[PDB]
Amino acid sequence: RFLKVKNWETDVVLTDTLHLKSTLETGCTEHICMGSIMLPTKDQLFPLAKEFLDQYYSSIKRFGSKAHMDRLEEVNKEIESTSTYQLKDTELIYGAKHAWRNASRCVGRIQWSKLQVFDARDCTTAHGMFNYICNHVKYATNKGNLRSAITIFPQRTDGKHDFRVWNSQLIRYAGYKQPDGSTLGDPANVQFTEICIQQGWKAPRGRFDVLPLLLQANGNDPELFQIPPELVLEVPIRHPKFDWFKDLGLKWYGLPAVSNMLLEIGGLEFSACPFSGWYMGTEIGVRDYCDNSRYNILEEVAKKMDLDMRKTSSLWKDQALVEINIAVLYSFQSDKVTIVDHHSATESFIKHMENEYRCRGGCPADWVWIVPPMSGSITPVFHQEMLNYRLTPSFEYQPDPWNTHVW
Amino acid sequence: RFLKVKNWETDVVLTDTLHLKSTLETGCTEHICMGSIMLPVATKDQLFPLAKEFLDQYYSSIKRFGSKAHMDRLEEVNKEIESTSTYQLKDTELIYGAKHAWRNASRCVGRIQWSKLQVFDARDCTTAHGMFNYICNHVKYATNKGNLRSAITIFPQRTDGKHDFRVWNSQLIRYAGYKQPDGSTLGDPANVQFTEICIQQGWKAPRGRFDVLPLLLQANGNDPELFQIPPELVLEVPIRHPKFDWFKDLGLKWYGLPAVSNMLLEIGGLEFSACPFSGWYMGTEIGVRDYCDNSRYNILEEVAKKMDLDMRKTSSLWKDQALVEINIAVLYSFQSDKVTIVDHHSATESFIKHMENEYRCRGGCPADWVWIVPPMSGSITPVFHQEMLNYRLTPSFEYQPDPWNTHVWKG
Ligand code: HEM
Ligand code: HEM
Ligand SMILES: Cc1cc(N)nc(C[C@H]2CNC[C@H]2NCCNCCc2cccc(F)c2)c1
Ligand SMILES: Cc1cc(N)nc(C[C@H]2CNC[C@H]2NCCNCCc2cccc(F)c2)c1
Ligand SMILES: C[C@H](O)[C@H](O)[C@H]1CNc2nc(N)[nH]c(=O)c2N1
Ligand SMILES: C[C@H](O)[C@H](O)[C@H]1CNc2nc(N)[nH]c(=O)c2N1
Ligand SMILES: [Zn+2]
Repeated sequence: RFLKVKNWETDVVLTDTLHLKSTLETGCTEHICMGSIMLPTKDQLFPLAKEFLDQYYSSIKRFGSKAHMDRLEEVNKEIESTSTYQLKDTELIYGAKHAWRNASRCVGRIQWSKLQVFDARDCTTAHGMFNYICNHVKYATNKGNLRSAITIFPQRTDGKHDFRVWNSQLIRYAGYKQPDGSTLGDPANVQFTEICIQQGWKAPRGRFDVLPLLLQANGNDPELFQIPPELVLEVPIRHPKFDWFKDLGLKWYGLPAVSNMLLEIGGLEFSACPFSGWYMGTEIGVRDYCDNSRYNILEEVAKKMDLDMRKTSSLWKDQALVEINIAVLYSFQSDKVTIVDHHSATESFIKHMENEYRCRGGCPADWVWIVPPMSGSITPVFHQEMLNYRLTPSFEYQPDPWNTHVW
Repeated sequence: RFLKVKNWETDVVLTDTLHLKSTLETGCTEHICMGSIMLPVATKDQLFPLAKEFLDQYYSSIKRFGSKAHMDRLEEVNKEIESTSTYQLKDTELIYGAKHAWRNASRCVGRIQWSKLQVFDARDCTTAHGMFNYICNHVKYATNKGNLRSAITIFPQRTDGKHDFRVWNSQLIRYAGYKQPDGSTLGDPANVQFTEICIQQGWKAPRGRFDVLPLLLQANGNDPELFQIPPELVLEVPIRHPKFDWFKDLGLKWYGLPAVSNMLLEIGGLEFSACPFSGWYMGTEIGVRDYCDNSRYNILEEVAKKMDLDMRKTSSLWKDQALVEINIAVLYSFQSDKVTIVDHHSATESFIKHMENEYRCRGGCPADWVWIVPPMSGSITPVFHQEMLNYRLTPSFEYQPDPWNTHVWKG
């Protein structure tokens, strides 16, 4: 029932009671741990709705009140009638903030309550989506003073009238397969980039081409739109010490904005719910730039640094990795674009965990994702035991739309 | 039931069936994952089934399943259990068992080497002096003047739980730690408690930063006894840096032989409470964990100062910069002194090959991602990108309570 988590650096021990309220399954069993696997009706809806409303009314200290019982009856009647129901604005904002709060893979949750929620449930077309999204982009960017935001499009109905953003993130760089056999730009987006060209996009065919938005309203064919360049804040990447760094031709965008996930609140499913915060430096510097299957710039940078690249044991990869990540953080800070380093972000997360344990009885956290992809053990989260479990409201994965869509 | 694991860098997909053989529990449930939790007498009743399952495994491995030799062995063990409440492993079974415990060790990234283990049978040992002699021989053999060889020494099994053989040291070779009145620590802070016990037992401590601890050895449930490992047997490496001449002036050194001595080895239901085993180091164990953990030697600030890094803000990544330099130094020093060491790039690449092999020949490879991924530069190693499945197979190495917490003092 009660579970302890220990921090092996500080000896601080926390007691988790919040897991007892978990409703979805983890993928693990008593016999096998799947902790490192990336992807591990009318009748159905009323318990889900009831569970959520009870959470909500409890949160505002009105559990079992007249408003509470009356809301539960109103929702019951609407489900009995229409097969679905509608969230109040207050419930929608609560549900969104809590889906972020419950995101066990998110290191930046100390910020969970500050989310700006844009209600786009009145949207009907792809042009309308484009408009909402441009507005979200400009608001969240805030000329470099980034603010966290989510834009919420209409909920799933029969599932043949889905709102979807086909992009994985709102702002990403194109990837093209070449005659040469190699890849120009971002290789993760090769497939998406070719679907855009298939739909009519005139590709500039460069290394950092901001992809068009491809938007699907109400189950219809998706439509292409170019985001106004003045709305896409980009940072040229230079190094505080290495003059040649600027010459590598590197840049990245300021706004990380996940657009392919599903928001689940009280059994209602929001299949188009792009949300954005700001970067931790390592996402760009370690993952985007240095993954083998991404921009893979490690070979080139070590070359400019004149490191000994003959044997892995000179740690040439590791040395270059650090310089690159210094060059991401310096550039963003010099341009006054919000960014956090992995040391600061993980320190905040430990503080957040402590807050959540004392105020809420726990914090679901996925160690495999929380610990940064560089310098793991010099960050405090490495030494922190974490319990992973699934609470709702939640953000969930969903299949890529190009496999699902019926034209 | 067939489970798939994908490598997200290479798209290679593997299929696990071996998990079906797993008996024991992980600590996770359908509703909670405890994958990051560090630590999530036996009767005749329970013993024969454990023995049978082990001997079935063993006889399958040698292609003699269902043979007369197989059947006679099951009979002889069954008879021995009913007669004596326990049984004795044959030498061949003990070797197979110890190698498989290593093969099954899901937290170990060095398992490509599993079949080359040298097994020393010390089941005829009766005294702590006898333990000391066996351990010296293990250390000399494993050390091999810098050309390290994997080894394990196996002392007599648990009987009634009152006559346990134990090595009180967590590793055969480690450095003392001393808490000073001002609250600072001299030497290795991980070993403060153990060092205090040693001193209480009568060890005369030189009270320096790298004092090799004495062995504290318990035979047959008796009170443990102190022994000094002969210093000529303890290979040590002074740490210097290929480019930074001042690095040597930090006065750092480390020992060559990593030798875990506080784990329990389980084979066919038998429990070997003293089974010290050794391999050789991956650099990050020393350079990242031993030197840079805040609760260990904690040398980051001092190195960063000597490097004249900007230490006023974390986002200069001064900690990360110093970290890499320290780890270059550890690898360079070991290689220069011709002492076996593996870097985290090479060890992780070898682990992926081993894992692919194991899935194909064995139907799986239990692996604990949290432990396998190195503590620096995670995602530039191929293991970061490899999905893994963690489950518990026997034979196995298990943790056991520290002996000072459980021992009954005879005085
Ligand atoms: C404000 C600053 C934020 C920071 C620094 C931050 C940081 C991160 C990081 C480092 C990850 C790991 C993702 C990866 O490695 O690809 C992550 C994942 C995640 N974040 Fe946060 N985040 C922030 C804001 C948000 C917001 C506003 C939301 C939702 C409203 C959110 C929801 C999530 C979710 C659902 C994941 C898991 C995504 C997945 O499984 O791929 N984050 N975040
Ligand atoms: C041959 C070279 C070897 C290498 C490079 C190696 C590497 C490692 C590493 C890096 C770890 C994680 C240790 C930590 O972070 O504390 C580990 C753990 C482990 N290794 Fe290996 N190892 C080797 C040999 C062996 C041998 C010979 C055995 C026993 C026969 C063994 C059994 C284990 C076990 C049981 C663990 C888990 C320890 C724990 O949970 O505390 N290893 N090894
Ligand atoms: C909101 C927010 C803020 C922030 N700093 N960072 C983020 C993650 C974004 C940006 N940088 C990486 C990207 N990550 C989001 C997408 N992750 C998918 C990983 C994946 C792939 C395939 C199968 C799976 F099961 C899972 C979001
Ligand atoms: C045999 C071998 C080879 C090798 N390269 N490396 C090793 C690990 C040794 C050496 N370098 C670290 C040390 N690690 C072994 C002891 N670690 C126990 C951690 C622990 C703490 C508390 C609760 C737990 F459940 C677990 C062994
Ligand atoms: C196989 C493994 O689960 C996968 O590589 C994970 C590991 N940890 C991660 N951690 C974060 N933050 N982001 C990721 O994409 C991943 N990938
Ligand atoms: C809390 C967490 O599980 C703990 O710090 C683990 C993380 N991974 C590790 N990995 C290895 N190899 N060794 C360790 O001691 C640890 N510590
Ligand atoms: Zn698990």
